[PDB]
Amino acid sequence: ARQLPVGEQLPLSRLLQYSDKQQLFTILLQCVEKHPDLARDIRGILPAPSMDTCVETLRKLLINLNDSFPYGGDKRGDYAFNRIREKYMAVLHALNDMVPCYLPPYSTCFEKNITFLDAATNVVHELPEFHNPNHNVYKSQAYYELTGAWLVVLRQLEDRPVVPLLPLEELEEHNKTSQNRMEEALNYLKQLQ
Amino acid sequence: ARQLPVGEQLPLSRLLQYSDKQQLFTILLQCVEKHPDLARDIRGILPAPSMDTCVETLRKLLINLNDSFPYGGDKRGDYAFNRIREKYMAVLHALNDMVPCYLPPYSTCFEKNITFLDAATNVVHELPEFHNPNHNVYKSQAYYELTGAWLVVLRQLEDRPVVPLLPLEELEEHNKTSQNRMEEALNYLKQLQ
Repeated sequence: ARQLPVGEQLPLSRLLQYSDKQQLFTILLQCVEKHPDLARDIRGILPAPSMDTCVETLRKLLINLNDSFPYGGDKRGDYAFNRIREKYMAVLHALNDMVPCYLPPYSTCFEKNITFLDAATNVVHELPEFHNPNHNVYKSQAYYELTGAWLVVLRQLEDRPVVPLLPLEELEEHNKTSQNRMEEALNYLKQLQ
Repeated sequence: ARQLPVGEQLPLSRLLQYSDKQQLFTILLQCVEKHPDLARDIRGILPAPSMDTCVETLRKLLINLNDSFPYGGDKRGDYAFNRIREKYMAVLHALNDMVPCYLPPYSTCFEKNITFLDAATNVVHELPEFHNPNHNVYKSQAYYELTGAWLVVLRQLEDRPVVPLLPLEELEEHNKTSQNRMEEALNYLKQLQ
């Protein structure tokens, strides 16, 4: 005669449609935790962003933060900071993510790694200072970490003879803006001459 | 002295940001395949859509298809069908997904299951007929399958005595519109009187 349908829950796919990017993005990570092997699989079918895309990212982030200050209050008071700590931290995390990507073990492309650090530093110059000294440790800590960053790259051009033309001028403008908390790299850079 | 950073690939999360909804949705499914156990986990933290949300879904689908016909051609010719087969099939799949959800094993809520079938049928009345008979097997096949659907529900009110008030009139308008290819349910429905 005839087959009569048997009810059942709806299919996983149909159920995920009612899940948004953050929702899938979020519930996808939990999967990696349960079955860590997923890391390899995902990394392979998903190509990394272009040096430009990454750079473009930070810009939006900091531009995002720059427009987030109070409607018209002292952008250096604590209050102004309270509203920005969030988009502030966003720009920093992204800084901590992308930088190791262009450093010595993982990236041997000297001329390609320095180029990036240049852009990253410029992003840090743009960070916002505050009246409270407690809110400026982030910008200081940045300058420190980056000085350590350029130092790692510069070292990848040590023994390999012939010392190509180095960004002697770049570090100058960088350190100038950074009020000298990048001297360790500048000397090392010049010392490579 | 000082720790010098060690480069590395960027973190999975940072890499997924450059992945869109379809991209995550798509690469998430592949995960379930490799580790089927994920099905249970996901189903639990993700609540199903409200009877209304599902209904709302189909509407958009068919409205989507209704606006997709050629710029001004015979919406019954083959050409017109070629452009719609896609959004056509979309409305059908969704029909095949959501219906089993409201049937006898999975759903015992008689008054809640029929209510849904009502809306689903109405969605099928709205389907587009064509000059070619080959393109109308989908609408026929629908009417058939749904007749089988109401039949399953109606059976869940069989032995359980007291035969509550049944949608005797609803099936009438339904079958009327469907040009009688739903008689098996209509009789059975009336036979339940």
